[PDB]
Amino acid sequence: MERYENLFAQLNDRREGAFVPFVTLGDPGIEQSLKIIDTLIDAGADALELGVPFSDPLADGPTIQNANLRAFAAGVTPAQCFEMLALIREKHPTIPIGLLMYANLVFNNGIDAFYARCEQVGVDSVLVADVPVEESAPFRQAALRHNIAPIFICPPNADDDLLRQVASYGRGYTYLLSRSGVTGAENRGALPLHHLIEKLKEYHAAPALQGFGISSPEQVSAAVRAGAAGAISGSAIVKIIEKNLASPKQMLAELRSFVSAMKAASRA
Amino acid sequence: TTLLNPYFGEFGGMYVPQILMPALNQLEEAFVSAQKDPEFQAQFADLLKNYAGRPTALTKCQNITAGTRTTLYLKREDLLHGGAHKTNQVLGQALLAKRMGKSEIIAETGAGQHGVASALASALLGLKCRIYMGAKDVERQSPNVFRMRLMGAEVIPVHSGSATLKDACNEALRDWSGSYETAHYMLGTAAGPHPYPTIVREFQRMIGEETKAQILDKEGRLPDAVIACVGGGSNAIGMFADFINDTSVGLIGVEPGGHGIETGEHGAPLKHGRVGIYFGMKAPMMQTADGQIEESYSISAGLDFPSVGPQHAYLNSIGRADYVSITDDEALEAFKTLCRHEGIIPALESSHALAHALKMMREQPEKEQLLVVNLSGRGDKDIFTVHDILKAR
Ligand SMILES: O=P(O)(O)OCCNS(=O)(=O)c1ccc(OC(F)(F)F)cc1
Ligand SMILES: *Cc1c(COP(=O)(O)O)cnc(C)c1O
Ligand SMILES: N[C@@H](Cc1c[nH]c[nH+]1)C(=O)O
Ligand SMILES: [Cl-]
Ligand SMILES: [Cs+]
Ligand SMILES: [Cs+]
Ligand SMILES: [Cs+]
Ligand SMILES: [Cs+]
Repeated sequence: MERYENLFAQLNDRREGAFVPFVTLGDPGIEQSLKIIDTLIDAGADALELGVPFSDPLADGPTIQNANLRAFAAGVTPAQCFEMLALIREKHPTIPIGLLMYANLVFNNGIDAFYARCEQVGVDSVLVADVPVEESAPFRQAALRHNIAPIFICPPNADDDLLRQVASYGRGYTYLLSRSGVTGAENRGALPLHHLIEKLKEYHAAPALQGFGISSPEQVSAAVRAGAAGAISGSAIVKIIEKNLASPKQMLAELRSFVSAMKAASRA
Repeated sequence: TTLLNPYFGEFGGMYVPQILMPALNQLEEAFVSAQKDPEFQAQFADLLKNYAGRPTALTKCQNITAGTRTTLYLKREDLLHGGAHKTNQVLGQALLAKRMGKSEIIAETGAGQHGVASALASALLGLKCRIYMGAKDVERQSPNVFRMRLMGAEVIPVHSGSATLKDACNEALRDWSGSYETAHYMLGTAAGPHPYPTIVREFQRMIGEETKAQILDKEGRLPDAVIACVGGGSNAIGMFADFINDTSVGLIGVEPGGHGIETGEHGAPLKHGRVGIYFGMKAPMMQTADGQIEESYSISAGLDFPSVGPQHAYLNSIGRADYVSITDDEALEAFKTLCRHEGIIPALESSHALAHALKMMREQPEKEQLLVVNLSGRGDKDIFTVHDILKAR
């Protein structure tokens, strides 16, 4: 399919950036996670980044470490996540859906089979957090054989060779890291660089989404003004889940208010 | 792009977030440079000799083998400063950190021995050391935690995941992903992403080099086999490395069998796990059917790394090394036997290697065989564990 291409084309037509929340699938349970995700969409999410619970999320700070732990407390498995994904797609035909994976869950019972399952449930992209471009070949090849975009990461100090590789190998969107370190709203990254955003454009890369530390409307607006196609926010969204575990209705209300505010910041 | 091969056959690699690739490339470059630098080599040799106490003895154990055709030597890493082989490679990594201009060290530890080794090297060489340790390990390793603190290291409990070694490994990498510009990650075994399996081997290879010289001196020929326990694989690859090209020398690695392979409660991923990708490497590991990482179990807390170094997986695949397992009860019997018959208290880790050697002798007592067991550490730390079990008997 061409869900990211279609989205960016539509957003470009409206001089608009993308706002893309991250949540952990099945945090804090399957039924509530499905409701959370429907709320994110109704409040204006342009695409989703969805984490499959993993025992050792080594690119994630405490907020998302805790989301994984909550999903495991609810007994959430990758199989259940694929069930959730199929239902999400059945409800929402056009929204781009990206997975945040760790390598072992992809490689576990066969790389090709993993990407085939993604295609079957209607996933659009897969970002494997612990696979650098240098190790990416079997993952990106399998992705493309199954019409899945492999997402690659552009660190803020990326050199020319790396920019060229990320531009060539990735599809769907280019992940623009705001800073070194791990996920977390407590650590704000940078306005990227004209250089990076411009070089990616020069090399015809997939449109950039800035992520890590994005927790406020002002940062979304800033990312888009800098030339990114949009922004990803995870910890700030997950914190609302964490804060409101005992209050599921209030959780959804606060998620709605926050996502609405973040999305508004992306509009021209 | 790298200067050295990051793989051993299919095993190994550099499976880290993109943000950490420059750190690994920097470390590899510094290592390759150091390896060609006679001054670096002389500084390392000086610390090993005058601070750590190398060369370590090679002890012929005559009482243990009486009445058989086995001749058994123990390579005495138990006599190295700190009481285990880990001291060798921490000194080399500390000097690499200095070479690169870094003033801070990060380390992970499970049972605490690597933490103590990292702390002592950092104290000596003027580095600020912070050590990640799963909260459950902190609770159960108060002696080692106190040693680390006395040596001026910061110990940081890790409460995430299972609150054990794998979780400390993650936290170390999370820290490094933000701090690499000023801090070096002093990884504690011959595993993780390239270049660590290579560096740790090269900074442990004096074990086998000395063993070869010592056995030639005493016996006039190479060993029939060298035998070492395998946690993550550092002491074993250190013993094996100099003998890899001596095709007649058997290389035997011993994984912990815990309560028995058939119980599932073991730490033997090389022979009984499944290949996965974790901790920066493709290697056999302890994992669930779905691919979640699991703990290793052994009576010896030092053998609880839930995977194995990729060079071991490779040496196994080509048949250059054989890997076996030894249960808790077998290790305990070897521990008792060495104490009573040789007056040496071995680490319970090392007791796994000794137990396999004792089996080689006992199963075939008229087989002529010259064996060397790597005695990776001393067992003072284990006396209560052994006491408590033997009391409940
Ligand atoms: O808003 P924050 O700071 O919590 O960041 C949320 C990011 N969530 S995500 O799925 O895009 C994401 C993207 C990349 C990650 O690691 C990698 F760069 F190494 F690949 C981890 C998570
Ligand atoms: C840590 C330890 C081991 C196991 O680690 P390796 O990296 O496999 O050597 C073995 N023996 C002793 C004494 C240890 O402290
Ligand atoms: N758990 C052991 C060995 C180890 C494995 N990885 C790092 N260290 C120790 O910390 O001493
Ligand atoms: Cl390869
Ligand atoms: Cs705006
Ligand atoms: Cs000595
Ligand atoms: Cs003998
Ligand atoms: Cs092992």
